[PDB]
Amino acid sequence: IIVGYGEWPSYNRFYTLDTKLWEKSSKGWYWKFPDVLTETGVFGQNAQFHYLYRSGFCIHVQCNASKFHQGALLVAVLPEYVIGTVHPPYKQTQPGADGFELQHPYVLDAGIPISQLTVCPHQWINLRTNNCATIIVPYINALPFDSALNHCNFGLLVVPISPLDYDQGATPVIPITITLAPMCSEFAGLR
Amino acid sequence: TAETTLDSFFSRAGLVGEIDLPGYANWDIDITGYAQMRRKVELFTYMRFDAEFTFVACTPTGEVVPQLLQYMFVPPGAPKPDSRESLAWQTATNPSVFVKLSDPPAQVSVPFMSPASAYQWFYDGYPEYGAMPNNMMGTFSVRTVGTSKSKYPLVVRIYMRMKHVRAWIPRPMRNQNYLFKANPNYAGNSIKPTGASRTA
Amino acid sequence: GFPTELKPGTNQFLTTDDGVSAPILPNFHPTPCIHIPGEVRNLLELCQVETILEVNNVPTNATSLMERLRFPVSAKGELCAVFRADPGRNGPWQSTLLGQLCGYYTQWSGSLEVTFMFTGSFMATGKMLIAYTPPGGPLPKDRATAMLGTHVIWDFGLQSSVTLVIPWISNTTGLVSIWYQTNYVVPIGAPNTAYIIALAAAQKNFTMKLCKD
Amino acid sequence: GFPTELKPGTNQFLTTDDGVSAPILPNFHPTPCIHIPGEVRNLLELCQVETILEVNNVPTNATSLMERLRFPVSAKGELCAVFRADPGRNGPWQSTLLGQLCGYYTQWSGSLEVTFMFTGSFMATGKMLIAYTPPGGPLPKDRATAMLGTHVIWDFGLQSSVTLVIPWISNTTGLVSIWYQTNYVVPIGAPNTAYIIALAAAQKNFTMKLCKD
Amino acid sequence: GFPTELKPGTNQFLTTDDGVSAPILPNFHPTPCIHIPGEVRNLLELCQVETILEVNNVPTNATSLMERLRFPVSAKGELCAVFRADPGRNGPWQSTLLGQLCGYYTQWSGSLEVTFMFTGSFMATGKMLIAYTPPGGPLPKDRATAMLGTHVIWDFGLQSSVTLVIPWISNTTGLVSIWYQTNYVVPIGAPNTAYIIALAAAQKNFTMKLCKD
Repeated sequence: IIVGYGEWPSYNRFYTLDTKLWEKSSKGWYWKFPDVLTETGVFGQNAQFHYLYRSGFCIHVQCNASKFHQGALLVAVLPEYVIGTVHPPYKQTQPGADGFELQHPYVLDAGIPISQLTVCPHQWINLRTNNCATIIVPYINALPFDSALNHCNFGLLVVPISPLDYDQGATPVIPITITLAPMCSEFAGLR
Repeated sequence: TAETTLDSFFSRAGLVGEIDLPGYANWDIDITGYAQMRRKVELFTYMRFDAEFTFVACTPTGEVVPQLLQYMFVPPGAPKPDSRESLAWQTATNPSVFVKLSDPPAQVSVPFMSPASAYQWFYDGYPEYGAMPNNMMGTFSVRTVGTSKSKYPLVVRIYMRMKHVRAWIPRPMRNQNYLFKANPNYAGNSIKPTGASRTA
Repeated sequence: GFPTELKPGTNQFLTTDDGVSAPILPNFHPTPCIHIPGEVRNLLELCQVETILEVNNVPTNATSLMERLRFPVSAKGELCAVFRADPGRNGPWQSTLLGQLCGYYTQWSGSLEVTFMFTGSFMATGKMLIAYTPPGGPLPKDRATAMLGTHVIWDFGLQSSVTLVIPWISNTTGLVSIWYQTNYVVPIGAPNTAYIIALAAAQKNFTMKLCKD
Repeated sequence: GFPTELKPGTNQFLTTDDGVSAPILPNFHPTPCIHIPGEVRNLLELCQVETILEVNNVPTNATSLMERLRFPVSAKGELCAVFRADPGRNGPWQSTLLGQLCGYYTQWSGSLEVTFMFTGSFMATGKMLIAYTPPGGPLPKDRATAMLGTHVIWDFGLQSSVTLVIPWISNTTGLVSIWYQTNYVVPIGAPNTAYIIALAAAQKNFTMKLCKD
Repeated sequence: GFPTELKPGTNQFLTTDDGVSAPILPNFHPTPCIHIPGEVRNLLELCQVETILEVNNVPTNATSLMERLRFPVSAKGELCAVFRADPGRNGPWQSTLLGQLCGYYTQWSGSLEVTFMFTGSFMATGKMLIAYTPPGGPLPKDRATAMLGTHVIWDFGLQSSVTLVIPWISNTTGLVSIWYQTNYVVPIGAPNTAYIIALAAAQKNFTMKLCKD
């Protein structure tokens, strides 16, 4: 496990999002947190009927690939990941539990280099080394509580650093599974 | 190690904004006024610092004239002056400084103004997207003391130095050219590599 | 009263002077600071994080800038890639955060640490030679003289990532070259080209001086 | 003599500076202060006093300005009155001393305490629903959803005054609505209309910052 | 505030004033100093080293300036050389480091120490009289009165170097003359001319005052 910034979240089940099909032309995907869980589940039922909110997260990413596929994935959390357009639309700014595709993974839709993401809590998914990457992120904000609907704490970025390669005949799509479990969640202001 | 501390990294007062009075002007406090300092502050996500401001006023030719000036600081939430005789000038809750151009430059200190616990440079949400609401430090308004029109043209330079800098959540440094002061968008068609290239 | 005289250098404004000035709001209490996780106090902590080193900074095309993060290894005693151990000067080290922070300072000195990551099929095997030449030495003419210096023999059938530690740098610079010790051997049904990712960082003894914009 | 230099920021006049100045009458003795009863040291004491909240700020006529201090209750599941829990913004809270002192400051935060007083005949009975909706929530569509939130059921046949405590406010705001739980029942010979007086105050944890004229 | 008045002599710039001024780089750390061998703290150490005294400052020709470092002794009661014991004034003492540093000061006082070195064949023998005359005394008319004063009888068949200590000098000056006590006797096959080298220095009690460019 990677404990983000060395702090365990302080003061509740696994959620499985849609699988993402990693291909030869894939550029990357990003999910906005906790907006990814607002629309779905009992957790998202509290988010839309409460004023304030605070919670950590336990993001777990898995890739199901054989021994004849190759590639590397960089999974990293970026607190306050603001999008920079070539204003963004709503669907691009806060995509639901379906992420969005990066059009410019080099600048990461924010004018910042992909090469320097390792300064953030991250793990490498190398298909010949491991298929799992789990990151424990605490609550990060300037205030103890914040609105879950109008503000995203961080954005989980999953970018193919090296393209997926395979021989013709093998499965051309590698599913990517993300399982996130809210940890030390709090709510207030029942509306 | 003592060289690379945050205080040393963010010391060395830099020119933030120049004011021309060829009879008053408002200058909203903005650290980004220093041209090369935005890319330095964006390297973290949160900040908490106190600022020292220095006002060096002179004519466009740099010559020093015997004129009285008033710089008033309106804290966040206060209304701005709309003319040279507005009632906002005499308000006691907007601190002022009266200094002649002969005296050494005025030097005032402004503490941490944000209602939050840190200045945040990226808002991943709405209060219009990306509008960090509680990052407003205040405003500095400059006018020449007097009712009639002043006899000299003035240029006012502002130098700001942060003390007691604290930072959080480091992030990758900007590599693309900046386009707008508020949102971080770039030029997609004219996208460039981080550095130089070679042939092999 | 108390007799004093103004020494030379009064009424001057030194933009580096750290004298305490009068508060504009004496009665103001700023909001007390809370514990935000991940507080940084020294930039050396941000210099000691591994970061992608664009060794393959050949392409400049807009739709293929992403190909610079890694350099290919595919199908004997040949030269794969070569780059200088120069964090601050122009070149591949511009991409890493250490090489970007070196542009904010004038002098730096210490030990580097550059790791490589192999991104091939699990059934792919082979060996590669990573040699470092001290400052002044030219690029070796072949693997025979490349092995004589400081080097590591990296086989990626067993270990997928190796670390090469640059002994010492300061602001001629050292050279790092990578050689095909053995050809690229792969089974039937596995991709015939692979990639290597270079992650560069600084050791605990790296320091900087003379901050410069 | 003792060597000093004038640092930048001398000969300036900061209107907030608290430096001690020379007395104009050094030999004067001001008359010693006596104990006058009712000395106030902190304005929070003046903020913690209950004060009439003009919920019924509909009329503006000169001869009927006195009708704003109370709102009528007279002759089932209807809406009596609604007001925002916003001490500083324009509205009913302008009348109370807390809401007037909020205009002298920029930021405030804490818990309120709004009490109601029923001013009907002793033989008059009935029930009324006082619901508070957290910030963001809209006005309830009916008493059925008004009861689900935070509320008190106020019957004035037994108790003539009730207190509703607003949990927390800061500078969207909360809503307070009052509903007819049951109709107004009165005996023969007693007046068929009554009035309710709202007295609003601040708890012990209310504070203000950034004084502003 | 604290009452002071500017005493006369303020806002002046005295080029000899040693007042501490504001650093231009407060956050700079200069590189720590290492132990370089041969550290000098007082110039008197550099004054206490023996140094060639060009007694034979007769020639000025470009190709023969090297002949001034020594004066010849070759083939009875005659005068060899004479020079003044004046480190600072113009003359032979300009060549020594003591006599060059005396030009940077106005006043000096103490004891000198002038040694001679004979540079003849090992089989060459003879005697020479080195007499010192106190200040005021004229040059002696002959060796008979030269011996009566302070003198040493130097024979170089036994000892090849002798030291003459000047008692005391200050800024009339003393005289040092060298006489042929006996003729120059040499065997067959050895050179018939020899040379003497004068090495002059200062004792431990030499001091200087009033530094002057």
